[PDB]
Amino acid sequence: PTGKLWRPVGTSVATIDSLAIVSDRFGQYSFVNEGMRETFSKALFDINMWQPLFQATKTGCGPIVLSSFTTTTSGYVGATAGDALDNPVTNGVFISTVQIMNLQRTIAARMRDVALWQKHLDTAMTMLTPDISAGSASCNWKSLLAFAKDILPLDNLCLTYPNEFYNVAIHRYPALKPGNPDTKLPDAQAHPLGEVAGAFNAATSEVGSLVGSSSTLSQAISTMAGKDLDLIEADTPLPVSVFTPSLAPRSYRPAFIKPEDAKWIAEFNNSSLIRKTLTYSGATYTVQLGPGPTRVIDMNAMIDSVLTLDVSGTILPYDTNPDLSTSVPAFVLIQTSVPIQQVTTAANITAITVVSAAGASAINLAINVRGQPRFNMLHLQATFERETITGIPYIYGLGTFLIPSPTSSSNFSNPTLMDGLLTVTPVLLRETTYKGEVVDAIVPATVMANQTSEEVASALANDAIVLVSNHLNKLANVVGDAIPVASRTDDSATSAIVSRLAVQHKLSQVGQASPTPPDYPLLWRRAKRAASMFVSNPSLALQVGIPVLTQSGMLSALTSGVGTALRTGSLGKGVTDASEKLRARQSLTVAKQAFFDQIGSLWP
Amino acid sequence: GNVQTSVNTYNITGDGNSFTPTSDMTSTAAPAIDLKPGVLN
Ligand SMILES: *C(=O)CCCCCCCCCCCCC
Repeated sequence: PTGKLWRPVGTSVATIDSLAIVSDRFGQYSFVNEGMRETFSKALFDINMWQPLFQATKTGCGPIVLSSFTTTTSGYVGATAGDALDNPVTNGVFISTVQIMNLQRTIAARMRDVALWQKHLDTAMTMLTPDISAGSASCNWKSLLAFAKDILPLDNLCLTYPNEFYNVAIHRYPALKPGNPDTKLPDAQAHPLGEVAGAFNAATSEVGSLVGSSSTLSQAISTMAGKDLDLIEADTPLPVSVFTPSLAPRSYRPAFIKPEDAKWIAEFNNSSLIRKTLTYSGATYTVQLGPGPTRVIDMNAMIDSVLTLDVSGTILPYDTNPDLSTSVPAFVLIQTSVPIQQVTTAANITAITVVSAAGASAINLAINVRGQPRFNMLHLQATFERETITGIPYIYGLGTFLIPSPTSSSNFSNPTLMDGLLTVTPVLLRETTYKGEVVDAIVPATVMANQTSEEVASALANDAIVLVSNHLNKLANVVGDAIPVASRTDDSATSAIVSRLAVQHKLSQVGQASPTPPDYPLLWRRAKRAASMFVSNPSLALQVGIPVLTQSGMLSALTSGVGTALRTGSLGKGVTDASEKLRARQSLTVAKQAFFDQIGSLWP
Repeated sequence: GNVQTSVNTYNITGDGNSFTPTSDMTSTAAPAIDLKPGVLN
């Protein structure tokens, strides 16, 4: 049973309506199921432990028995009259609301009390590493004590109550074994209150540490089910939400990104220059679109973000072409009639809006750093919005210069300030971008081995690629973490892949002389580096031309392997290299024993 | 370390005590008590 206890308000006959939460002057009795007593007992148990320090310091008020907050009522206990009717409990143990209040504020008040002392006990305890993980190692008690008698700073609490803290301590450190009163010798065994827990944390030499290897697994299992690593290369529309894209604002360096390497950025590849004009704040400036191609951020295929083009440390040659100086650098949109990459001359450019200029010309924004005047780090920045560009077939964001007077000097300059580190930040997660279009769902499998070397590094913050990369990255840490894809152990991961290579290379051999019986020693090893190359750089699985990894099978395969692989690790997964791991722990205890030996001499 | 006597069953400077870690019993109280909503009830 569970929930609050109910009782037949109509008396005797208890039906699915003659019940009612048995409330009263104390609040409502909620049932205390077996396991929920484990907690409140485990919590109180950790407080009772500090008994010797509560009396010493006259705080506290006696040991806290959980049997002081409960009661022994009886009735039907459920979550609702209907279902509570199927849990007739007699003399169960319930805790009334007003009690659920004290057991709370008591464990809270006492928790402070101890939390404090417990902190002093520690700066003194750990102040001599009472924990080794291979074999033993003593340190003659006299010295030890006479030593901490020093180190411990005058405001601890282990100097005001030595054997009032010691008695608390003995129950937390199975290192300190108190000398028995009637034989005046230790005990071999150490009996700290955490008897079992402390036994099951020792780094057992057979397998690393059960508490470790156990969690590193349940931890990975969490992720595997959580983010949705499963279904990682699913071939079908998936809401961007399914990718929980967060804290995702990637930055670049356009005016370098080739147009074909990333759809969201077209260029004005035209013969001559395209000097246009525009009255901005009265003054008339001339946008240039200089000698080179001047790659500009396209506006369509640009998920309403927060574009913030930073222009700093980048050269600013106002020294040579004086034409450049005087011009306030500024991010400006450019609506063109004919599609760009077909826009020849000025009459082609519909209009030009200065979405964000920089007050003060190019001769105050400068700063000489050895001849080559740089740009005082400043951030121009628009706030592009999907629909503010409705209809408008062609429009481009360009972080240019806005020259107040074009001249012969700036005839080979080309004032694109795009060489600066631009940082787009998708401000509306629901919508992603792929191959130049804005969508609401991705098709994972499509984005695999479909980008090129740099059609990946040139991805646009929160676009399929960047999403089908953030995803693999989780799955990449589950294998990297739990599975042993980094040793000659032909693990579950590199194993799922090997079975694909076989089934694959086996049918490609079917029909024709079949002169080559499948290899296997070579297949195991080829798939080992395939699974390994993945854990290594999760990204690669997106680039066209990557051995194994990019065939449709793998990944879809890998994950579902790694999947079941985590759901069976056992507990002693740590047996892997638990030999050198062990031998390394003995190595430490031998060096730490060496320490105790000095504590033992210096302070005799 | 001044002698106490009864407050607690053990004297610190008491006869034949012994600091001596054993890789076998890693000292530990109770920190990870579960209280999260679903798990506490
Ligand atoms: C008398 O108090 C002399 C000092 C000896 C003990 C003071 C505290 C240092 C040793 C701690 C023992 C309890 C757990 C560390």
